[PDB]
Amino acid sequence: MDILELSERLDLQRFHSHTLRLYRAVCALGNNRVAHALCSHVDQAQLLHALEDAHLPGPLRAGYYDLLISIHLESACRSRRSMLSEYIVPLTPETRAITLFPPGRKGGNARRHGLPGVGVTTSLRPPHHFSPPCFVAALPAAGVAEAPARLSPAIPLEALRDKALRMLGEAVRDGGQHARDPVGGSVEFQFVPVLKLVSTLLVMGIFGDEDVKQILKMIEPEVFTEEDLEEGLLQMKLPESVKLQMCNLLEYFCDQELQHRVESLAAFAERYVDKLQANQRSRYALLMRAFTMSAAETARRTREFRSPPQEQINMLLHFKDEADEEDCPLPEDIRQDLQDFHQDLLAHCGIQLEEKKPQSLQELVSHMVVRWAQEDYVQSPELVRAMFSLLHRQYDGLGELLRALPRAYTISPSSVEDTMSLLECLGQIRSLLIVQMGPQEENLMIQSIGNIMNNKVFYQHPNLMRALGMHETVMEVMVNVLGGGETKEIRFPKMVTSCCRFLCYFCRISRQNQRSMFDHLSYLLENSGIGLGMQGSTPLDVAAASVIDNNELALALQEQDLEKVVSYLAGCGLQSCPMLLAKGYPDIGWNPCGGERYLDFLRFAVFVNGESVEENANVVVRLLIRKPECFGPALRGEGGSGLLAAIEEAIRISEDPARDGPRVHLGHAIMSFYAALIDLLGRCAPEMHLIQAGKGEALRIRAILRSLVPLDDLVGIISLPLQIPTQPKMSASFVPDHKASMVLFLDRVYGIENQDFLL
Amino acid sequence: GVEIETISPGDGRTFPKKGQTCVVHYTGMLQNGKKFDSSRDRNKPFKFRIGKQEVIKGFEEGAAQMSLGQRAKLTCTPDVAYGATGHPGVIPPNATLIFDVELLNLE
Amino acid sequence: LVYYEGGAVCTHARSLWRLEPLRISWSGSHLRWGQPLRIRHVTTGRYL
Amino acid sequence: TPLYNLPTHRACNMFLESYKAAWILTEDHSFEDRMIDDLSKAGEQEEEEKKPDPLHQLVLHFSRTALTEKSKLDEDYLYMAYADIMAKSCHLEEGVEVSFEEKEMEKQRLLYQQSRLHTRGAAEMVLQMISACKGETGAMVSSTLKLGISILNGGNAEVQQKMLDYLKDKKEVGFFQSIQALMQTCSVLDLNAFERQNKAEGLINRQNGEKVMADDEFTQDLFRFLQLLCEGHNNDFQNYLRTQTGNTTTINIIICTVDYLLRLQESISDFYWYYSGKDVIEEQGKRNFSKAMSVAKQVFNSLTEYIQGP
Amino acid sequence: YGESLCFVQHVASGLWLTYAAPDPKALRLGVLKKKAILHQEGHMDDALFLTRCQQEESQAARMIHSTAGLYNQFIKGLDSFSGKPRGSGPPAGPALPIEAVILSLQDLIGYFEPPSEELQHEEKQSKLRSLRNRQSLFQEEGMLSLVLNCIDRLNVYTTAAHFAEYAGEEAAESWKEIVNLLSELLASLIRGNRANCALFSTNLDWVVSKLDRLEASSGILEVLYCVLIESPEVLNIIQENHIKSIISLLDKHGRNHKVLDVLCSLCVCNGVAVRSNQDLITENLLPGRE
Repeated sequence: MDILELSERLDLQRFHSHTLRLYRAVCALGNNRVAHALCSHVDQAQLLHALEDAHLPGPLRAGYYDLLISIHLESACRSRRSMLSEYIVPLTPETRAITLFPPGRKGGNARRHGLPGVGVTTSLRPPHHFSPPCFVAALPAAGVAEAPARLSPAIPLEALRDKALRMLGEAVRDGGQHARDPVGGSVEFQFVPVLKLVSTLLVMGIFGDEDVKQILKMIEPEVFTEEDLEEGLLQMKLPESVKLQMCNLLEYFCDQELQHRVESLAAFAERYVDKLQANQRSRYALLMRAFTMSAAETARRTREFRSPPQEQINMLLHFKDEADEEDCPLPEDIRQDLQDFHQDLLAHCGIQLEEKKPQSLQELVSHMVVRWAQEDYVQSPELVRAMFSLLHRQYDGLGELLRALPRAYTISPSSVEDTMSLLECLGQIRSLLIVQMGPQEENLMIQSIGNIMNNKVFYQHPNLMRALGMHETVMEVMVNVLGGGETKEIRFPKMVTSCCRFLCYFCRISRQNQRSMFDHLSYLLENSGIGLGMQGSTPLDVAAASVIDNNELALALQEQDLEKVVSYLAGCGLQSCPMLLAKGYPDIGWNPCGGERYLDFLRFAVFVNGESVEENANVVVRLLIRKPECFGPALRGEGGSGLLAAIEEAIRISEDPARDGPRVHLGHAIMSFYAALIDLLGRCAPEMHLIQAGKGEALRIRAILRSLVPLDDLVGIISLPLQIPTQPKMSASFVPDHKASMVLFLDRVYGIENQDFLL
Repeated sequence: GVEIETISPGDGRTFPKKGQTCVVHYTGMLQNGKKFDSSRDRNKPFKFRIGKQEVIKGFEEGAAQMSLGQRAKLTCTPDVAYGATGHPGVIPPNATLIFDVELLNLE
Repeated sequence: LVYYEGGAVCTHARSLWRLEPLRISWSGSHLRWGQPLRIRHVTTGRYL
Repeated sequence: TPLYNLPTHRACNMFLESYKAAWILTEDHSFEDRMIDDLSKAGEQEEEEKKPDPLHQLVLHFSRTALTEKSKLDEDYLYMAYADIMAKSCHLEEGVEVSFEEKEMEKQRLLYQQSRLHTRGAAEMVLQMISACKGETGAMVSSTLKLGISILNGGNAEVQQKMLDYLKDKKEVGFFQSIQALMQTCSVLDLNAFERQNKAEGLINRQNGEKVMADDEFTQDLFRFLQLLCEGHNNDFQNYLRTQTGNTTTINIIICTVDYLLRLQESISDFYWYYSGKDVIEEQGKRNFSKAMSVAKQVFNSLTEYIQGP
Repeated sequence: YGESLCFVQHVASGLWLTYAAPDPKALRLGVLKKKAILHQEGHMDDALFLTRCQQEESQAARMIHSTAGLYNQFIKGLDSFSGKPRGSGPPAGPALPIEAVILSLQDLIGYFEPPSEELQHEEKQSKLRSLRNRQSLFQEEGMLSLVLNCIDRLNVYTTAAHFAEYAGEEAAESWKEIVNLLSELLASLIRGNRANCALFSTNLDWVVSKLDRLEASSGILEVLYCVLIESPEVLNIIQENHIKSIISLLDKHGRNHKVLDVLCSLCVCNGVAVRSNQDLITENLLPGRE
């Protein structure tokens, strides 16, 4: 039957108004494979025919419009929209010609802003990577992990953009007649579905230069036509459902205006800093090559040549506004230009004080929003929130411009392709975030992470990755997986190690990157549980890498975080960790492998750099021995067995006996736990008589730790031969460099003057 | 293998020898008259390639046994086809395929 | 059994008890000191 | 070489940071009062139940989000901007040769500006948005408290009645529970935290003095709001703070104020037994002493307003 | 009730209530689950003060007790003839309180009804909060396992005319109404309750199996849709069997939009897409045309 018969057969229209919903809800949020499958049921011809049909019922018109949007222009728009906030601008001659441009051509600079959204915006944005839909392909058999996840189905964009403009032009023309028969059920079904398609097309940057001009002219032909009949969409009465959609159209233009402002100022930097660099060379050359003035020119040279580059620019830019003193070794000509540019930015961006028509976007949208709410009591909360979210932005341009600067960055040419391959891999991680973890996503995430790591620029611009949310997104991925139903190690392993590997590699490049990652320590230390980091990394590994050597952040550690590790260590060192028991290992009420790798974090948090932080060593020592069930209490003198007796039976059960299961054997792990404990006690010992001789607290802690481990057993441990050098051995027990943890303990606690210096 | 019944006379001495990319326009319908794929909806020819299949081999030989202007109604059995697994969500497993391949040979 | 559990179960029907004076006629007087009672748990319909 | 041989893109990035922190945001925004001015005078361009343009709708929009429980409060970045703009609609325009005539012009200007908001239900919004925090000490309650001070600055006898009537109308519990919880989370002057700062300064890389107390603006604003509640010897509101009749629980905010003062007194006394031996007070110690004493004065004034009007 | 402390004492024995002070052990993990024992002295700190509950909770407790008694009587009546195929003379002994249970079910359904949306925000939220509190109060003291037992004891019969009447009579007209009222009460108890839906999610397989009942599908679909839309965690628990059963239910009951709504709920979760369910629906519902 004819599909238009559903305008009367309401029994089948309701079912078909929900079948379309299921069509666009089974392939929503990515899933580009199903979107290709749907192209066999609703081909391009049906969608294009339904786009222009005027006899279709109300609900079915909106259903078909959103089905096309959610099949062809959904995955390729969500990725673009999310990343659009970050601005990355190259420094090319094309970008050089770009300026703020308060139009001074044929008139004063305080002219109309010039149709925002038609500029030469040149921020780095990858293409959409569309794929043509076909159903006669071979469909090769490949694994889920190795599957090259499909792209969005393709559709002629030139036909779609030309068509979409035609419907909007006709709709705004047919709306002026106020006829008693809209295209759909009412005016809401006539203007909303077409407006949604236009808004979706705008954010993908598909409309050209003249296409945007037609949209701007049709939206408002009074303030956007530069060189009631043909009235704009802002004039005629519209319901709330249509007012909501037009708030999104104007939102894009405001983002376009902001993007033009930030890109222009960044391009202005290369024009200004080049002059400053040339002037700085001449100023230094004149002052230095002419030394006949005086022999004490160091005063005028230290502040300009023996200072960090941050202080150079900050002091230089502190001029021209310092209460008409200007306090600078900088000329007057270039000083005026910077002030001139600042006034140009202020005039374009809001403040201009230095029945009137708007003549610009910043006043047109502000008056419209005021007019909308004063005409009637707005009912829909979504429109109320959207109205003020748009009005507030236009009443404060400096705040939005200021907030956009931290995400703004500049890059030199010949490295755009290096940045190009990084944004695409970043987008894949962002896209996979809204998808449940799966073998296909897990494999794809690893591939994207691996490409990101050594791409070209992960080391060149660490500050770029400080912004852009590079580390936060990878951490957010880890948080979701690590939650689980009280257990997460079994839940998709081999991926948490890689994400932790990225974070560890992210901290080794810069201190600020390490500083930012240190802020997430409460959660990071909380989930330092099972571990099982035989390869890659562990949740505690990144925590250790955040305080490896700071001398400023190690002092900022609280007391709960340190007291948590030792409390976790006490429980760890009292059980057998039944994971080891799965291999048939003997049962002992103490974890040799778990304890050894647990206190290594404290070894980094108490030995900052060649010293012992007394602000944390005193706290660590107290809580370390506060609970007697720590430091291997079974054979450390607490239980009555003795530390010297611990290594005796350990050797007899390590020298290749057939009394244990198969490289994680109870060998080196048994005796490495105490060696790390000895080292950890050595690190927190007082350095030298600088606190020992003066203060009495240093020796008090020294005496306490001295009583814990008597010198009578140190000589016995060190005197025990390592092993036969020749035939060789492995990581079984008593390694040749094991005579290091005890040696440093002797140096920092007891020392040798005349007695032990002989034996 | 496949059925090579004709619908139009066309011309004969334009067989595809090897290597050259042939241009065909295909309409594909399942049994019971149900239709799933048709390049006429998209107005774009498939631009078939020989050797590097990337397609159903039954469709490949059905197009090979054709020449200029010779519309062929192919009856591909579910052996040289998507197989016992079928295309998920479009082609159910173990079904014959009916094709309406018309070769234009734009090369 | 009668438990002494508290905390999150403080806003449920388990901890609800009603006082039943032996004064059948004038049962609505204030609970005087030393007045005998027939304390009743309502959820299970039982008497302590 | 900081002078030359630096890449142009790196040099441009250095210019962006310096320009942002030096030339931008200097002094010239002055758009807070311009917003509210044209936001209310356009209630009816051509003309009862129709609310002011956003003023009785934007406020009601925020009030609606304060009633949806959600067991938590969202970040709501939109509320940050507007609750500050409305706060600065009277705080920024806060009305040795000040004559009487100019004094009345200032006082009448403030009263009219506060009447621009409290007549639209802004007083109700402050009470609701501070109850939804439920003791949360985030930026949600900092903006609400700041708005509650500007809308109550000088002790308006009208706004005080509106707040008291609303509290005694709903008879709900949680406004005082959040207030009591916010008092307990207030920090005091710390010594061991101060000791850590000295080592760090000896050698970014510092908290810029925001490590000892760091609860400076919020602690004063919480008590300033309480003092401003019963300011003009409001006998009705003074009794309400001590004990609420319609509510099912009594919190006795007055006793809570004494409890915080006790901790602050002990904190400063312990800080006193640190410089007793030394005859020289360091610059860092001077700032910490000023920070604690300034807060202590604000606490003392709040206690006085609970007793004056005996 | 304003911090007026008092002690409770037995009259005959003369003992007093203090802490039992039992052996401390981590067996039952009872933070405060200590038995109250009449003791001579205890620790002289077991004085308790009195607080008054509100009319709403008092009424909720009283109806909980009455409905529990009625439901216990009903389930006893149902299990009395569970294994008694009398045949001739189907009714014998005590009779099921069909009228009383019907009236109680109708009254409870009316009691637990969602508030109308034609009211202002303040009273709408107040009524919603009161409804949630009363629903939680009913849920905690059973009333969910009770109705589950009622429905799964009733559903042992399918024909509803003869094989449902082999163990009863005069209840032929009181079968469909009871089943529908029980389904409606089950739906209304968990309608809009996160905690109740999470607790009820245990028997999702049972709910899915109940779809192909042909007698209670209208209520069972509503319950399934409500639990899916209120507890977006059972989507991972959904297997292929549930999807196939729902599709078969659609094919058995003809074209419907509630089935499509349920499938849409089985689709993407609260902000996270479930590719397993998406592909299952795509490869089941629509390669299977006609």
